[PDB]
Amino acid sequence: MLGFLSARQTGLEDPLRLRRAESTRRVLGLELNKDRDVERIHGGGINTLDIEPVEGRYMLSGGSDGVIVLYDLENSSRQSYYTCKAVCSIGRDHPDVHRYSVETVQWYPHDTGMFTSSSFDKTLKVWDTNTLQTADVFNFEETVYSHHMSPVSTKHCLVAVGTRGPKVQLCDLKSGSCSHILQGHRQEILAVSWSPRYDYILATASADSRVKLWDVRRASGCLITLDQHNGKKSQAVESANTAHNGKVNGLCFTSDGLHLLTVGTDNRMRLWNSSNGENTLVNYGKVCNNSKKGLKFTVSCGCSEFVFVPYGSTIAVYTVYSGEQITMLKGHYKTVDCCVFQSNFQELYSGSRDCNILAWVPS
Amino acid sequence: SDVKMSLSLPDKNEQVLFCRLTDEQHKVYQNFVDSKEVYRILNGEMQIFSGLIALRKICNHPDLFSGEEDQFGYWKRSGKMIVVESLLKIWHKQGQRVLLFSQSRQMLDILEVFLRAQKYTYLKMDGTTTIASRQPLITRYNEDTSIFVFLLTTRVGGLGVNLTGANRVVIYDPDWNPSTDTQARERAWRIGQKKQVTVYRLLTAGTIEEKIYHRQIFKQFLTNRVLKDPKQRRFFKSNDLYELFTLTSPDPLASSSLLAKMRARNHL
Ligand SMILES: [Mg+2]
Repeated sequence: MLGFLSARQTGLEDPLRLRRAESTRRVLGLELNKDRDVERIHGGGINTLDIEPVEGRYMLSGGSDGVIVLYDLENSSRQSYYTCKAVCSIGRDHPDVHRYSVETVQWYPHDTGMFTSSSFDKTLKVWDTNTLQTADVFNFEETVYSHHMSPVSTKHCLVAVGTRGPKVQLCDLKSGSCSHILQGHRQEILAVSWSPRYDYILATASADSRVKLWDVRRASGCLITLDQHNGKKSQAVESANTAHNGKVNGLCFTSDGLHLLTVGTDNRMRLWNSSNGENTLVNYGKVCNNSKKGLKFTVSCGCSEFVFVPYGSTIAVYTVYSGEQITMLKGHYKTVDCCVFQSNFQELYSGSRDCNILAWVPS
Repeated sequence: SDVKMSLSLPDKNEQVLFCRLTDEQHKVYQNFVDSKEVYRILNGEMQIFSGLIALRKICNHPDLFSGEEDQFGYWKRSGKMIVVESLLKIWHKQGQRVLLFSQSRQMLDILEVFLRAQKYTYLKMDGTTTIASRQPLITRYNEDTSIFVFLLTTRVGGLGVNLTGANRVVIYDPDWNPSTDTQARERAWRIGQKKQVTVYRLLTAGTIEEKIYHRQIFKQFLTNRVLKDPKQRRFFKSNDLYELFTLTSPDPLASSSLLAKMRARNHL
């Protein structure tokens, strides 16, 4: 590493080299945090986490008990040991608390003054973070499994919602219009994710073992349907062209948005060319998941790319483009529901059914 | 209105005459609303269509009980036909061309007979005329001004044809759909109309026709609520119930503008 510093000082290597190499080295040295703790407030398992995209300081967490906790991750104390204190809380005494489990919570991109939370109580609530009051509510005829706002859209502010209905709802923040729907799936839509690269590209994964990419501006259904075999087993499109041999319960675009990682209940993760949906045939081995709802997993950013997938009661870290298994982060006592990656310091926060949020820091 | 100044259209008027049932027409209407069929309709036993269509026919002209100069469809037995006779006389003495619409083909035939009874040179186009001759006919009426009145059914005479040669337009019978009447009345006020046009929409006062006018005003308000503005005044003239069987003859955003819109919409 002194070689890295010397090369940076002498201009031999771009500082990009040291930055990304050290980010990768930090991610590889991920371990149970020696001096860090997260305050425990959820009475039930944490189903979702979200660190705000700008300044990466505050973290939302939705629990199976319906409460939403807002933590400050910064060590505002002077000690080397600190607990990520809870700033705010939609608790059981809040007038607008979710009646059932919160399954997805997401900070509004471009601004930390608002966030959103969807629950199995058939509601997507939009909260003002300052007053901590519901600015808007979007009711659905069937329970919400996931939702996502575009991390890129300066123009549109649509929330793509996947419920147990076979339709992907698009709730417009502007002129409150939840009527827009996308047809083409056949069972519950367990995951939805906007492309970080393209403004109007949305990937949706449903229990019909299919993943569809939509240009929501378009009037002609999905753009691409992901196919495991790319055409080896080709059939008229009524039941073929499946992404997995089970329910596809997790989506994650890579950092650049040029590839898509789909995890399904066939104990398989697959990497897809996001421009034509071709399977890249990256192996990843066997990725154990049996979750009946959406599975939240994230990818690394700003490194020389990693994907952190909940794997039983562990976090499996894989190399996205080679599939090589890095490691198992092993500190949870029950199945891990979500993991969210802090890209500023290569940190990880994992929420599981054991009512714990565990922080993994580079050693 | 946003294009009229930039298009040099002539002036328009949209008068709505409330015609008066004649003694015989009023008698037939009163006998029908006192009949047992309407009583059964109001009890839900029969469909409403028979009574509705019968009342519309009676208001158009008493062709139910076809009563020399007492032939079928004699103009003096219907008030709207009396008003039409007066209007046609006035307009003919003013050297103008008239566009006479009707919802009913039978009423169009009655109007045609009344027009031959006068010396007016007419020209008819309804659903029975061969399609191949329809555009020719229109061109004829647009070309030579010797033809005075253009008889039309609103379903064929309306709906996209150009009849700018016509100067006056008279909608003889209201329809349940406002849009039928709107397109019929815009058949004349179009690009190429070099003369001031007026629309005379005939309704029989205190009859089913006035109730239909109310229903279609309500429909037009509902349409304007989403087409031109959402501040539309509520329809208060009537409750629009099933008592139209009665005769009542007169005499990137920075999350703050977006959040403000969210706050304002919920407050509504
Ligand atoms: Mg046209």
